[PDB]
Amino acid sequence: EVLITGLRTRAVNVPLAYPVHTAVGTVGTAPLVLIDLATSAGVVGHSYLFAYTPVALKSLKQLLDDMAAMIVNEPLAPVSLEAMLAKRFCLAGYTGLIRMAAAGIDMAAWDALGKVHETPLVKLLGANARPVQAYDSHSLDGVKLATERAVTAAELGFRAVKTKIGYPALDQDLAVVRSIRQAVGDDFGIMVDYNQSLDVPAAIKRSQALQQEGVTWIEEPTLQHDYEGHQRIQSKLNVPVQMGENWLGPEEMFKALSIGACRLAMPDAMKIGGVTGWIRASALAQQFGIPMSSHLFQEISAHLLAATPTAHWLERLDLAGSVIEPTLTFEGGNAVIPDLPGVGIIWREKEIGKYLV
Amino acid sequence: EVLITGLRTRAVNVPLAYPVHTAVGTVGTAPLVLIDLATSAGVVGHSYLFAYTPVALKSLKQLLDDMAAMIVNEPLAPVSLEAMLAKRFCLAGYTGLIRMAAAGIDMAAWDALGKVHETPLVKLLGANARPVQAYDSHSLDGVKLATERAVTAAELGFRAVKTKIGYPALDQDLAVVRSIRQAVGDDFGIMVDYNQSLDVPAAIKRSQALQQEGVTWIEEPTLQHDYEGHQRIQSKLNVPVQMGENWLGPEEMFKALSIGACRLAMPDAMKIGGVTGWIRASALAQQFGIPMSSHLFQEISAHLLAATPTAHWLERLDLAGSVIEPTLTFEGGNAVIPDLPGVGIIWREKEIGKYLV
Amino acid sequence: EVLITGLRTRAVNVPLAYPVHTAVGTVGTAPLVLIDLATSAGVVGHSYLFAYTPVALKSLKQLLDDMAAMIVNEPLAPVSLEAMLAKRFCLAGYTGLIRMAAAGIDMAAWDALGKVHETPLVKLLGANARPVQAYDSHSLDGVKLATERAVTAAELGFRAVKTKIGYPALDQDLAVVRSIRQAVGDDFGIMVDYNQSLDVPAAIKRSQALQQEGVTWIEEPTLQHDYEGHQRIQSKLNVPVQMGENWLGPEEMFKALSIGACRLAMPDAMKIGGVTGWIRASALAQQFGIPMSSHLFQEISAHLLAATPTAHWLERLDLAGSVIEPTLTFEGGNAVIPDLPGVGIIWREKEIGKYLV
Amino acid sequence: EVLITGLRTRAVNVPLAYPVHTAVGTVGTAPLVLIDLATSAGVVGHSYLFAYTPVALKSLKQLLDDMAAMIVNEPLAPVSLEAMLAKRFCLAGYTGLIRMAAAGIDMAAWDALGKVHETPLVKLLGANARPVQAYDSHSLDGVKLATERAVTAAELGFRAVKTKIGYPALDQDLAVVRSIRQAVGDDFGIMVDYNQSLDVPAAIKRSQALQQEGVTWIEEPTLQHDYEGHQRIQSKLNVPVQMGENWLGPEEMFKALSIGACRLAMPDAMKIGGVTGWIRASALAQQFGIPMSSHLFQEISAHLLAATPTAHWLERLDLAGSVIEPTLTFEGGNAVIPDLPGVGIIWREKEIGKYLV
Amino acid sequence: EVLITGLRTRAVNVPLAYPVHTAVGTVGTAPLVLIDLATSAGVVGHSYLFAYTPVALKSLKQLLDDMAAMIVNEPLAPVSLEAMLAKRFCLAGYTGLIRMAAAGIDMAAWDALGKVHETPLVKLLGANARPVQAYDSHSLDGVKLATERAVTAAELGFRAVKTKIGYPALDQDLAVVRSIRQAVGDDFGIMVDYNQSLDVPAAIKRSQALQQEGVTWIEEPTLQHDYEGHQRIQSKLNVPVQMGENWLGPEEMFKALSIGACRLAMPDAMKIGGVTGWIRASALAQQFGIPMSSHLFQEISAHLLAATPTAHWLERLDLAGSVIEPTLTFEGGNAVIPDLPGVGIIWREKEIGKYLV
Ligand SMILES: O=C(NO)c1ccccc1
Ligand SMILES: O=C(NO)c1ccccc1
Ligand SMILES: O=C(NO)c1ccccc1
Ligand SMILES: O=C(NO)c1ccccc1
Ligand SMILES: O=C(NO)c1ccccc1
Ligand SMILES: [Mg+2]
Ligand SMILES: [Mg+2]
Ligand SMILES: [Mg+2]
Ligand SMILES: [Mg+2]
Ligand SMILES: [Mg+2]
Repeated sequence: EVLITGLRTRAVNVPLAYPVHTAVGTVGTAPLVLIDLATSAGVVGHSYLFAYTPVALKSLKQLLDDMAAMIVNEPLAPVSLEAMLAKRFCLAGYTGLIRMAAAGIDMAAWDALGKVHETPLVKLLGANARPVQAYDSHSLDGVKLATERAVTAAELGFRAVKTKIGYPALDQDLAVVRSIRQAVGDDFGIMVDYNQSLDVPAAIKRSQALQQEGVTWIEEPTLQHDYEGHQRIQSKLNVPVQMGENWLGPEEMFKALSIGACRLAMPDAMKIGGVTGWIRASALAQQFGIPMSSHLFQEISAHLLAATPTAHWLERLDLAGSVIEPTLTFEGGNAVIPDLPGVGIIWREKEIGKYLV
Repeated sequence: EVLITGLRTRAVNVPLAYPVHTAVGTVGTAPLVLIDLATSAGVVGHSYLFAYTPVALKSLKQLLDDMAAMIVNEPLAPVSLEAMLAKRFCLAGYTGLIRMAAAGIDMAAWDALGKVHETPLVKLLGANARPVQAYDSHSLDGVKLATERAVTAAELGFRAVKTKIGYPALDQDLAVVRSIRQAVGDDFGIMVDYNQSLDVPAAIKRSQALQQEGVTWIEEPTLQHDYEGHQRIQSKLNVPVQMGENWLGPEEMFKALSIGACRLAMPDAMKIGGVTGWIRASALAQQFGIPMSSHLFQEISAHLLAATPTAHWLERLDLAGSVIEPTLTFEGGNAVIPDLPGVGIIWREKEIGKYLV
Repeated sequence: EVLITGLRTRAVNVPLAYPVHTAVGTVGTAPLVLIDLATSAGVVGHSYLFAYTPVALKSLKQLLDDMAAMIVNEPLAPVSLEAMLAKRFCLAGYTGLIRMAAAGIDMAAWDALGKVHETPLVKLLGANARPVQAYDSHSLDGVKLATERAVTAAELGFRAVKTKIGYPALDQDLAVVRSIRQAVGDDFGIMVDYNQSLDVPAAIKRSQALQQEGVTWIEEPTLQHDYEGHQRIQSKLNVPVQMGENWLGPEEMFKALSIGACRLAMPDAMKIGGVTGWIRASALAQQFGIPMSSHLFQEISAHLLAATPTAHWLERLDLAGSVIEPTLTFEGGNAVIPDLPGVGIIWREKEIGKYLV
Repeated sequence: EVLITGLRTRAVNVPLAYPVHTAVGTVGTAPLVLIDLATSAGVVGHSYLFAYTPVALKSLKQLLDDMAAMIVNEPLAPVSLEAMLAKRFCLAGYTGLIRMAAAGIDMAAWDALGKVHETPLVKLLGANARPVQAYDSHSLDGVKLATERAVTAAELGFRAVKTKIGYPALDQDLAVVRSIRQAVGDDFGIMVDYNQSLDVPAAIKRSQALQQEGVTWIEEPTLQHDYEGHQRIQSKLNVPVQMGENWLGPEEMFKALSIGACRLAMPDAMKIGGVTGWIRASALAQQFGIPMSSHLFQEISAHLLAATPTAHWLERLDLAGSVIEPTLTFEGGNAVIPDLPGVGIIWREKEIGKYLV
Repeated sequence: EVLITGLRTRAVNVPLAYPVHTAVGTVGTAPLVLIDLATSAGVVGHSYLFAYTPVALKSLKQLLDDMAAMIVNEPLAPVSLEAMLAKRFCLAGYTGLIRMAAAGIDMAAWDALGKVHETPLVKLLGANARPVQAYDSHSLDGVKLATERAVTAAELGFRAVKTKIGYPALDQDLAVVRSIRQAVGDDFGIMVDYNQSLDVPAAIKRSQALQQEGVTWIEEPTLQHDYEGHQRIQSKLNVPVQMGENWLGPEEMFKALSIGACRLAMPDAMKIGGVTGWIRASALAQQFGIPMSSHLFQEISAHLLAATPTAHWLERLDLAGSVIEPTLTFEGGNAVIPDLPGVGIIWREKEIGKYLV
């Protein structure tokens, strides 16, 4: 009886203060699709998608725009909507860009639904808002910049940072991780991220050396889809293997966890299938005894983690900061959910115009 | 910021038109605990619990009343509340009557939360109301009465019935199913329930005979906790083994499904952990590819099934009809969710006095 | 040193004589992306992609056009090109539409490489052209039309047909298969395809009924990604379960085969990763002892099957006949590779204008 | 021919010298249900139940009182009695409070049966009394108190102590364990108990550090029901993982041991199902090669361990000391079974009146 | 339409500068069968076989000569040819010398096919030529010679060497490996090869000691066919176990990898089944997440590795240097594919006459 009455998308390419250097390439800007889901209640649901590379940006927007025809005039009922989209894309493949588009809709629909009820999303999911510990997420920065960003993060109150590694030499990975340790002291988390850049034996070798340095976790040591390879790496480690950002739907998470690919999980609110997929993922993580963190989408992830029984860390990487009001705050390194209906995303309408593609 | 302000319980032992005869004993009356959860928003959540035997009835109500102090002044946030209860009871054992009590609180809290937002529970969960196919659930009734109840159910538009079996002789099981089949015809579901009465070999022998007869499923053939035994029974059958009414929390369901105990599941809204446990349960049934039905608690299960990705059947067994307004209805054998906020449970306050224990 | 010098795409929505009705919806038209890969040797590679639904069509073409910059001036070396694309897209997700796009490029590059050496693709792969047995692939056509199409296919020399099933009732599935069987006789293959429409228990029940009827294989009985569910279905059957058209890359095929999901495979030349993915796929089917058929893309699949150690059937479903010269022919039900360099795809340039989206 | 002729229960709330602080909450008093089972032989069987929290105390007593109706007038035959109770509670769930109540009956019935035959329980089970090594069981006490209690225990002749850990920081766990080591010297056991307070990766991390300190075992590192999680923790340890106090019946122990959850077991005489369940548990522990200790109930556990083929340690935590005569003694840290019929429990009738609820 | 028109073989016994001493015997000379495959295109395909021992040399040549009857007049289509040979030797056993003979034909046929198209083999397989890192492969040389050869290899630009170990005492293995380390410095690979000489426990013991020295891999620690034994050794190592040179066909590799025998692979271009088998092996190595190196046959292996998705190292052991022109070069320790059609093998016709048997 509340119906979806419009979908508007905007492709933006937002320059970042700190380009996200990885072992497999640099993300120099954030290509985002900003989503507005109009309703017959008058409120408008907001979400966004991260396209990773500009190469995928216009394709993802086009996809969403063409998907509008299947959602406009449907009830604002995110779970029913997700089931209908799964069905419609049964043949084409309910994964990749199609799944990402469906998730952006889902996240906007839940924001709208929080607005219909005039309640923060976390409360609509039946949980209380609580502060959620966050790590400041850096990149493949080299010793000088990694040291400078680590000092800044510690001054801001964060109790952990993540760096991206996978330099040509292991000694280079170690050099950056040790330099960070000098900047932050011994009572402080250092997560490390390989971004899929190693083969299994190289990952076992580099990971055991990193484990001697006392890192908090080792994230995507090898090809994301290779769950058996992850398991093989994990079998040789005391430190936990972390993955999940590339799981497309909870069904991919289920396969990973069923064979013991990792001891931590971090679904991406977009890839996992939005709020609807995330809640399913949290049910899996709970049964499999897996502490569950977030990947990007800090705005919605602060809500989702508060509803997550095995909630672990929130990834602070502010991809949408240039176009979204800073209503999400950080007190003593913990993300604090703003007291606003739905997700608490408010567009910076003047700023958006600068970045339109 | 809606708070819980009070808890009231009432223990009743309600007469049933048809005593529930099973192979392991008769439930001749319904021992229920009726729960009222008061809130600072002025709305009152309702739910009830089934104690199975009057022997457990006063103990269950006493437990609930002693739990009142731990929930009064807590936010009305059923997910956070469930985590607090899991923690408070982790030494004593968060299972059995304690888990049942926590579930009754959970179902009242979600009823209340629905009332806070003036919305049916199904919509609060992000799904659309839809009619849910229901089977009319009977008992170990003997040939004559089973056949009558089946005809009557067919006349009312039900497309399936369940009968409870496990007579002293397999011939008797078969004579009951055959007489039902002759009276309802070939295009009609007949589910059967052994209520845990057989050892594994007897279950294989009886179940293979029933499979030759055409039954819709075979339910709890052996001891409920014996998941491996169920798996052994299932391995000898084409017809699906059904279970789940006895799973206490989604963690028991997870263990049963992890080893292939059954091809169908039917969690009990109370034993699975209320709405909170049910939603986690539905995530599991989806990943494991298990069609998921309900057990008892028809009033809330109509809502819950509507939000369940692998929704199968609703069990129609009206344990609480003597004390609850008939707002749930059946059209062509399908449960129709009432257009009322929360669950649509309204006490028949005139009738409750008759049955107070 | 042959280089890629340009990429051109054209999106078309081509009418089909017979809409492809499936249990999960109808593909009434063929949304295709037609690909031209220009090279510094003056030859032009051709391939096409199938978008399944017009909803994905513009997005897919936009993605391809945005990929033009990353392949222009790269050597015409399809294997090296595929590794570069896997790497460029490893963050975004080398699956779904992105993987499909990479595959379309791959098939054009191999077409081009064949033209560079003036040799049919099959011979470039180190194999001899041989006739490949083909089944005529039909749809959820109802009794009358299915029987007509089967007779017609028999008259044309096909030794098998595939019909799509999953009618509301199992009786309907059986009535269609029976009427086909009476009309084509005992010595004739009837494949059936459920198009992911059944849950596991329904698939076991329906499949065991069809097996009693004599069918050649049972295809995608359940959700395509549910490899474990397929394994459960297969374990209850003598008749082979068939799948693979939805595997995105040989890595998905590897996971499905590793757990015994099916006894037959049919990769889709586009989804499996083009010629490069197909060849890897054929290595896997060989080791796992899986007879391997094709899905769609009949023009290139005739070449690919000829080089496939466990080659089984070619699927005849002419999605692109309206825009591609009929150089592939059928003699006594067998696909005959044209004596032309590369794939033997020649555009009907007069007809393409009619269907441009 | 000897019959049960009465059941009397008394709820008591007994203040403890040393409140049992755990990582998941404090047990400040012992809420017990004292049980007297009258017989036609005139002797009265004595046992008690531990309710863990006062919240559960009145519910458990009520449950027992209502259960009296099923046991009065039954033969005093604990094994037959247990089978009847299992049956009666088949539907309600023979676990949790119901199972605990059944176990209290069973323990009283075996005490009575020892009295009928004028023989210590251990001799009735067909074993000789032998001294059984005991550890003095402490709590989450901090460095000052842990040190003081450790010194006292060593002076009393105990050769091991247990402390409860799970402080906010690992360095705090280590600090307490090391301080204890200073108080007791190097030839002395220090067991440690996490009381379910850690997730799997935190447990692996903390446990490997504790293992470097030379602790005797690591008890319930994670959620008690999560056997797979325990196994995962155990797989990374040389030190044994200890659990079992929360197994409700030998059927829960069987599941744990079947998947290698732990290398030690310690059933709780109440939760395991009393004497009847304990003897079954000991048969399992023997076959699985698991040294079996006791949890609480030191009075009866001294008998049961003497009949246990893989008997390991007795937990000395004197919960019922204020209301039971000190007939169980300790010589050189070994529990010495008193020469008294049955269990050797004699009520302190004057003391009981002070603690009645 | 291009046909095989002749096969000529020449048995040669070529003295080596450095006899290949192994723990199981010395290879003092290289017994090779040089192969020329004449075609109707006029070009002649070249390959060679390594017979290992002179004892096998004349038998292998005779075998090839008798096999000529099945290939002459067949199309030059290596994949079709391989399938025909597999069939013809179905009964006799398509393994050992027979398989090796088939592989020599296959390698010559692909060389010829590269020549027909006037293109380097690597380009015919659809890949670009790239430099491939090579290690200089030494033998069971003792400290003096191992040191001298290690210095030479480092001067030549190689970044790794392999030595063969399995001396009577472990201290001798360690002495040679440490002496090599002194000669090459710390930033340099030392692979070690046991040539099947140890039993599983001896291999675990020696391997853990070698692992402390920092060797790059441990190759064939035990009997080549004992995959389960390899797995057992691998289970106790962080350093990777390397094997594969003795896999006869990709079907043997598949079995090894299916049970986790090793974390690295190195097929032998001859034993694996030539180019046709190698491409299949590379598809397996990719799916199993196994970095794949080469064994001997450096001329063709430089091509094959460039087409190998998980390409690791090229083994530089120049067995055929005395009879093949040095068109393969090494720049900074990387093998550089010559710009010549096919494999780039050109006979030293004057040199061959000196070594004929
Ligand atoms: O792997 C990543 N994050 O954890 C990542 C990758 C690209 C951009 C931002 C983050
Ligand atoms: O097994 C049962 N139902 O499916 C059942 C048992 C007791 C009372 C009501 C129902
Ligand atoms: O399932 C299928 N084929 O086998 C199919 C589906 C859609 C269009 C064409 C074919
Ligand atoms: O975990 C425990 N003991 O080993 C425990 C818990 C509560 C009270 C007494 C003991
Ligand atoms: O094991 C070997 N190489 O890696 C080997 C064996 C004999 C001759 C040459 C090499
Ligand atoms: Mg990451
Ligand atoms: Mg039942
Ligand atoms: Mg199909
Ligand atoms: Mg304990
Ligand atoms: Mg070797």
